[PDB]
Amino acid sequence: NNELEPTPGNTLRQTFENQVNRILNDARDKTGSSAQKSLSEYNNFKSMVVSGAKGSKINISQVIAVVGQQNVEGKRIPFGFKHRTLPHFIKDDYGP
Amino acid sequence: QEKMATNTVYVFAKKDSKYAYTGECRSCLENSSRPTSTIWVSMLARGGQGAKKSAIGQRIVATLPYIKQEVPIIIVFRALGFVSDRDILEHIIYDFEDPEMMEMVKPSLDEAFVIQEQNVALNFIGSRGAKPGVTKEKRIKYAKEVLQKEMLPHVGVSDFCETKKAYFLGYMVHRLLLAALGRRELDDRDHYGNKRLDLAGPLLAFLFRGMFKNLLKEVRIYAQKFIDRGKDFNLELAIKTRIISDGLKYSLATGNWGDQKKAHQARAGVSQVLNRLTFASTLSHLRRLNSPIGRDGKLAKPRQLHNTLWGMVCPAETPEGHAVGLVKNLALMAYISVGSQPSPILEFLEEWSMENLEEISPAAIADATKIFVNGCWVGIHKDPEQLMNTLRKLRRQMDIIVSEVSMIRDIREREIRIYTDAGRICRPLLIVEKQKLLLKKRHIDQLKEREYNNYSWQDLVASGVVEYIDTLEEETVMLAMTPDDLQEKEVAYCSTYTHCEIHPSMILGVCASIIPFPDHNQSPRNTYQSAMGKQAMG
Amino acid sequence: QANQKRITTPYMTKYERARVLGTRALQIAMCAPVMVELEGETDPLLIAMKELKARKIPIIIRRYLPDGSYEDWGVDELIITD
Amino acid sequence: KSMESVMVKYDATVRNSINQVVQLRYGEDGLAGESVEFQNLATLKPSNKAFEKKFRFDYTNERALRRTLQEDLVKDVLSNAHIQNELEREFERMREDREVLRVIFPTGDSKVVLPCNLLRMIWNAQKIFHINPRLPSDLHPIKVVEGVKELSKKLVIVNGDDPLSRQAQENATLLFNIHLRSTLCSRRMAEEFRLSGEAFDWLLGEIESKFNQAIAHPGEMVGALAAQSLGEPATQMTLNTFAKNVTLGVPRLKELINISKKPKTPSLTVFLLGQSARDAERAKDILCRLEHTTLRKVTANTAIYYDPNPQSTVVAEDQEWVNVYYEMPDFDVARISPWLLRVELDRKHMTDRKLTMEQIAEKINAGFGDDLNCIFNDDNAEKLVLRIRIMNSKMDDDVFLRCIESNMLTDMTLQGIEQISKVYMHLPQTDNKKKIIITEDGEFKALQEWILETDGVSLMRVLSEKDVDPVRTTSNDIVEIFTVLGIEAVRKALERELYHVISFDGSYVNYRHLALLCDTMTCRGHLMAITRHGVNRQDTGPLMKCSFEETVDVLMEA
Amino acid sequence: VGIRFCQECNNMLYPKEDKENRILLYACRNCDYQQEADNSCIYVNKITHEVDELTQIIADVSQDPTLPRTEDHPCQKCGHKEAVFFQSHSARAEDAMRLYYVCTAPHCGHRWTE
Amino acid sequence: EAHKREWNLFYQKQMQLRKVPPDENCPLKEASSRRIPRLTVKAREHCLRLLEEALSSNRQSTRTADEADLRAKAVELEHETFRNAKVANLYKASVLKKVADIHRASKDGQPYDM
Amino acid sequence: DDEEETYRLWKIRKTIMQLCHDRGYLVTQDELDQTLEEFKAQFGDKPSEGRPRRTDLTVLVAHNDDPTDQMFVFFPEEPKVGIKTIKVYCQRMQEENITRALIVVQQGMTPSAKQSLVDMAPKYILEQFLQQELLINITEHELVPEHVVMTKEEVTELLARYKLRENQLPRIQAGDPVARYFGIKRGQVVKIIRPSETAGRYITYRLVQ
DNA sequence: TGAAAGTACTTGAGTAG
RNA sequence: AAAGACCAGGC
DNA sequence: CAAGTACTTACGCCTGGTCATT
Ligand SMILES: [Zn+2]
Ligand SMILES: [Zn+2]
Repeated sequence: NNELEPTPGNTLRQTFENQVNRILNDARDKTGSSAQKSLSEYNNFKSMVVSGAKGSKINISQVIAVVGQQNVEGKRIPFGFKHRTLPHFIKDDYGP
Repeated sequence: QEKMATNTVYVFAKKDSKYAYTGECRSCLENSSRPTSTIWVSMLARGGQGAKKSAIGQRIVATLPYIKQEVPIIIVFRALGFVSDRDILEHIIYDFEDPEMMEMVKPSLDEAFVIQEQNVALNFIGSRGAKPGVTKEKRIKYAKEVLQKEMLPHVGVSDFCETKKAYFLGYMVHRLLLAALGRRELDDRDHYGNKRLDLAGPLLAFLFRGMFKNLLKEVRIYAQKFIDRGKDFNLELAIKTRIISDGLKYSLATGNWGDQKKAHQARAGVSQVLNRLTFASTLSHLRRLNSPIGRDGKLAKPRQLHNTLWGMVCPAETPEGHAVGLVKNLALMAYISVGSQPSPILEFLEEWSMENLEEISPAAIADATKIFVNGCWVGIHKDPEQLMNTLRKLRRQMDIIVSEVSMIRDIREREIRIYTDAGRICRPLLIVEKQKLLLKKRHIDQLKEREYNNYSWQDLVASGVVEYIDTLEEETVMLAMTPDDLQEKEVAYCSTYTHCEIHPSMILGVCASIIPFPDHNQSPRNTYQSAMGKQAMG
Repeated sequence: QANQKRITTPYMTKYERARVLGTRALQIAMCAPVMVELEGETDPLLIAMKELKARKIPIIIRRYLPDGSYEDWGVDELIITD
Repeated sequence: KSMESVMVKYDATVRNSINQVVQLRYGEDGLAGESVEFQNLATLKPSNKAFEKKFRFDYTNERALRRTLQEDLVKDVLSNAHIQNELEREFERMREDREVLRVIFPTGDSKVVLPCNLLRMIWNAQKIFHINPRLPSDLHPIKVVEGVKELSKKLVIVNGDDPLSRQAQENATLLFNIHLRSTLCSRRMAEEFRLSGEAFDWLLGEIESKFNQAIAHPGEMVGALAAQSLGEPATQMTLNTFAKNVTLGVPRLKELINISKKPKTPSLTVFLLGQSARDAERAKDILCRLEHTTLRKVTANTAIYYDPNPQSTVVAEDQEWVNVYYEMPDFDVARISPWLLRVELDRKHMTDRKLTMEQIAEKINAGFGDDLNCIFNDDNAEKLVLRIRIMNSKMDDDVFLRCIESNMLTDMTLQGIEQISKVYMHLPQTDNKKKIIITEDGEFKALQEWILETDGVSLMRVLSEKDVDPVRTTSNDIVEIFTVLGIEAVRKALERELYHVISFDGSYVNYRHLALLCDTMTCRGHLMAITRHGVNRQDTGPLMKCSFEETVDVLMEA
Repeated sequence: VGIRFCQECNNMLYPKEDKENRILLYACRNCDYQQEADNSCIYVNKITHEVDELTQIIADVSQDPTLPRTEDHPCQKCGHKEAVFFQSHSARAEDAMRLYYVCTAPHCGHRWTE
Repeated sequence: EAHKREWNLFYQKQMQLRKVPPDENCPLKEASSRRIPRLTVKAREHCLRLLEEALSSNRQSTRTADEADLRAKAVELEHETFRNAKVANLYKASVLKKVADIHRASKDGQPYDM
Repeated sequence: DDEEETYRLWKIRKTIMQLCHDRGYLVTQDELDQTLEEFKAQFGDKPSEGRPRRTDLTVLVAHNDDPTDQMFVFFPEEPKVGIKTIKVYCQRMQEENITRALIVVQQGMTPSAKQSLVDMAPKYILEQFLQQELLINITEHELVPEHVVMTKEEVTELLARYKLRENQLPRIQAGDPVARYFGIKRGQVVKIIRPSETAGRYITYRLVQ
């Protein structure tokens, strides 16, 4: 509806992409925080993450909470097909 | 072996070249002769030539085959007998009521304002050839031969075909102008609808054409050296069977595709040895695709997994190392079109309305769709939706159109492309009519009794239930992943599904289908397993 | 340069220690006299390290200063890092 | 292959294969990187009052002295004025050294790499000799002062009695000496650590021993070590760098190493001096003085009309003000040229750049002389229009006006510095780009100021611009810093850029390796790329060049 | 604004001045054809290209299955509820995300932006 | 840089081929000056008359003092406009802006203060 | 406009005064710290058809050690300095028997002018400085360390202490901005004092080649 | 279909009696 | 058996 | 003195099989 002003230094489309990436990354961060805070003190994933032997917080977040945004060339999954990412989607679907 | 899809117009944009937008067409005469004789139509950047370009970037030029330097496009058009600039524009611009395209093409006309006759234009082309002729007649004859035979042979190579060549050259310039104005997306590089796979058929044909040419050359040499004496001539003695036998044998054995004497210039890595460590390895080797691009390239784009590989190439199976993304493996359902002569489709189109390019006024082409068959522009049509419905009906019932023929209706660009070319990669998708599958319970009932009922896959396809969809018809197809969740009414997302997938597990290839619960793994681990399964032992 | 005016590191570098041990070990393996008493050790490297600790190696390291002059430092003069 | 033969000679000078001095002392301090460790300066940061309270050794209290020192030492300190003068001299020296730290370390980053760990060794001295902090010590503060002086004389990197060598020594261990004076201060040793005499002597001994063990070992092939220590992090760094876009990773390392003249993102960071630093409007105004804004960035649309007579005004909505202009003694009586170029300028771009039509007219008249008419709307109207004729009274005026319009819309340079595509403007969040100052209380403080990151590089023009800080406006292209500033400036800039590309991921490469690379480039007087042109250009031998990318060519030349 | 062709050879007409009559004449260069002009505008350079996209859109895109459709926005002409919407799909889209609607049902073909 | 000099030479070569004291009582400060090229003294008189009728309208709308000191006021205003402009077109633009400002002040109803 | 030109002239004079001071020439404190308002008041303000004609801006300085050689910084009015102006400058220098001089060009010098400037190299050393290069003091930049012109006795001591041939020292091109700032010819050595995050101070020496 | 960047070289070139 | 090319693969 | 061109270089190691030429 053209209610989004273009952020200084970026065009409208890049501003929208930044907003979407911010929302999805915030969601991934909060979901991962919730998953980490829900790990039992006996958890082997948590034991290895706190030990630092092999693992990371994002690994627990992906194996429990959400895998997250998938990026190709630093942007979201590009519109390889004609205005659609896969045939199963409608054209100009920028949804997550 | 992959190759760019011939007989198509692709408008690219080089990064820093002297050309801004370049439309290239690789033209082959139904694979009957010659590898390919491409044609370029570029737009000469923004920097002017001193005193002619003073706008945003103009002066369309044409790079013809067997011409040392570039030729302005208007000269090429006039060389085909279209002297008047209105006729040339009518071939280029389809509706003069759009002043922007006219403003974009005007400086190209201003470049060729000097040349104003057919013969002088042909001389202009000829004098720039490989070796200029001493006289005017030789230059004209050579220019005509270049224009007819080698420049765009797929549209035609028989004399009077100059009007068809003019229309197709105008189509290339029109695609170029669309890209320049921005009304068309620049054709995706790695888009898989722009790629054809040469299986053993086309490759052995490519070698056999050369070896038969050689056998004929040797037999003609033998006969000529035996006819100066004038005694007699014997074919059995003159024919050297070693040519065909040893050429095919060497090309399949060593892997260097071509003549033995040209090993360095020949393609290598084709015709490998079937690795027999594991059964999965044998299957993966028999179903493998090889992008011919050099493995030393540092550009990431030709190695990335394009979206168009969905259901055609395994998203996971690719060898690690410097050959990643360039050696690919087929999905389970992928089928490569074997070829079909496009005589019935042309006959049906001519009989079922359609107006050929010769017998239509150029002003009527703006509002009509353009029917392409195997890339050659066969004509225009006024009621396109009915044509697509009828063509789909024919293909489903498999009467005039074989099941491997693809039909695409570019609605936003008023084009219809029909492909019978061998090498297209297609997958079988269930047909969705209204919001329900055509795959009713009766079909599964007859397939459960597959034995002693003579009901097979071909009966299922011939009953209009499943349909082959290639990569560039998959764009105009809205696909339901599964029926039980997408066809049914809910908070509606799409109510116009045109096909449905049998099972989304057929995207994965042969070696990646052994992975249990692959959707839970990280994808690189699936690639590592795809590599490792061929090395397993059994 | 002469014995006086030695302007270099009084400490024995790790490379100097490595090469002096190697050369002395080869000398010992080649039936050279051992300056320190040995408690039944038959490894020439071990004898060499014993001599180095006891500061009884008959070797003078010639350190070439970049101008071309050289300083000769006896092994006994330098202070072992270890 | 650039620094394979670079080593530490027996005079502790780092030299290449042709005995060319690269570093006078290896890593500027003469100590190998295996022994150094992170330590805090403990004097750089704290305020003047805190510095005094923590290091002064107030000998006048007579109450805390007995609580911190044994009975006899308190009487000695209070009675003897020589001890008092030594203590005051120590504190004044600490104050001078603190100013030296502040000039050496602006931004107040106390984390430094120094050879021997003073705090850990003082802890070990406390524990080994069973120091009881609850009880007064038995160590004369003058013993601490004299001991640190003696250790200072005993810790030598550049030896000799020569005044030149004396100054080189004082420089090579200045940072460590300030660290020793600060940590081993009399006040800190009598109040905080509370060491004893034997513990203090042992501490001096171990400081000396560890410092001597740290000194670079002559024969250490420093060049190969530095090359490998910059290549090992290069393996792990991502090839991609991804609203400013600055290239990082292997591509940025490659641009720095090969002194590329055409980096992907030639940027320029610009600091504003006066009120423009703290004001958004003035910052935007200076930015409008920097970014290049040709006529195309301001024109709405340009069209050539046929206007046979000025009174005709073929454009209907352009009569009124026109008849205000042509009711004057102008050149209309002569054959005023009929063709007109009408340029409509966009209001949004006009008010974003604080431009006015008067200034565009001035630019047109300056770039095209008085022999070209340019009469404009004088704004205050719904449409911004400028009507230009070619008054002269064959190159017919239509084609000439087309070329004139193309030239104006391409290269009229209405405003700003050319080759500066886009100038941003933002308030930094990280502390490195803020304005670090020293308060009145002597404390380091960071003031947030407007800065401008510019794509495109024109360093000299931006530095010359009014209200732009010359002491802080730097760029990131090595070649332009070399051309504008010098070879030492390019040395420091290349060190900073390499540090950025390496440490963007939190990784750490010791300063001496970066220093040796940046020196082996900027030592022969010109920016020597680490490539076949510069490794094979030097005055090395044919056999050393023949191992690096040329072989037969080098041998043929030799 | 556009291109005006000659009536005899159909080659392009270039602008010219009639000195004796002081009027804009489109003169031909392949021949001697001269025509009185009415536009009085040789050239237009719309660099801002504030082009409305509705003229480009073709109503046949209404029968594209892949495009999305809303029943919430009815057509202004025929009042038909269903409408197929899509973005610009062309140049100048890097700073434009407005939707364009084409009405469904055969023979309406109405198109509008909201 | 080559394009700059090339265009400069082209413009010079294509444009080159294309090529009184105050009477008695001119109300202008340093009227015998030529800091603004091609600014005829008659042009200065005409601009002064436009300013003077503007001042007359301002008098009719705001009741200024009289014409005797309005002469000196116009002298000062024209001299200031002269010192704030360089080329003749710029002078005309500046006087137009000033007369527009004078009209704005007259329409506001407040006296035309300094 | 024209106040921009006056700001440029004031900043050029400030930078040239700092440049003369750094070479050791006798410049007053007020010459080194003169505000823009003070400069306009002293030199008339507007340069175009005004009191400062870019002549009379020339500054004559004398070295601290010997007030005989002196140094005369010029200010040509021609954007493209030619043979005639440098010739009259050299004549003026000779009449006062002053040796070293600067020529602060506006845009550039003609190739013949440059050849003539290098022609009288041992007789009268005249240097060239673009106006743009003099709008900032490059030595005041944070990246540019402190350069000090070493005397012959100091260079002899340096090569004695480290036992170095002069060509073993690091080099610095004579056209480097800082070398041009101090007017260092081939043969001199410049001491570079820079801070280090690992030592505190590292005095390098660079030989001008 | 889908390599690319620094340094060469390789050419034509360029104010008064 | 030899070095040349190619191919596949391991880290 | 610019505009044009051509040249050289592009991770390390390791395993097997195949083939044509000798
Ligand atoms: Zn005509
Ligand atoms: Zn409708």
